[PDB]
Amino acid sequence: QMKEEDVLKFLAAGTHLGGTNLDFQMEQYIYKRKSDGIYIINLKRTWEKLLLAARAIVAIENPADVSVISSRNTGQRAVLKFAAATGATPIAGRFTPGTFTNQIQAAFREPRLLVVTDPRADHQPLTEASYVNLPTIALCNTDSPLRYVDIAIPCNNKGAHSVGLMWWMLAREVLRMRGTISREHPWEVMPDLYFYR
Repeated sequence: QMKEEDVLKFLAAGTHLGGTNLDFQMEQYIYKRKSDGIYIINLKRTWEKLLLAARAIVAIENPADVSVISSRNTGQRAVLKFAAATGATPIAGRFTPGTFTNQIQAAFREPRLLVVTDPRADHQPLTEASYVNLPTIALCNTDSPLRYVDIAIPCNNKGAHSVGLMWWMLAREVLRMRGTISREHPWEVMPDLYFYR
């Protein structure tokens, strides 16, 4: 159900490229390890989890109640573009500690869903999310900690092209599930708009 053209995009971006270390909860998503020690990510799992994540994001009735995060420069443009495209609320760059935990109101807590670029770099929002029972989604590399991640999308979340492509693909699938764009023909927005230079 993964399309040929998407496989080629993944390949060009190096999305299958993990690192030399493997978190025990990421073992289920890798395919093989090369002699240089690099773990190869199973892209069928990438695709399945992208769809699961898009489904969860689409179930949030007010689009602004999904927050999308990248502290790293690598994912900042991507999260801003994802947010523009889908109506999600971006936090690109610094996340001030207490943004989630310093809360007056018990009622109508927001965000209702958190999506982050890198559980290691974005540990603060993810840890705060666990304190306040905010469900989370993350792009996860082979050595990513999954402690605070509810839905892990296995991928190269280090390389600029792969990070940009992942956010672009998430956006495309969210828009497809909403019926905002065509489920059949290619999307007019190109991945390179999401890439950090």
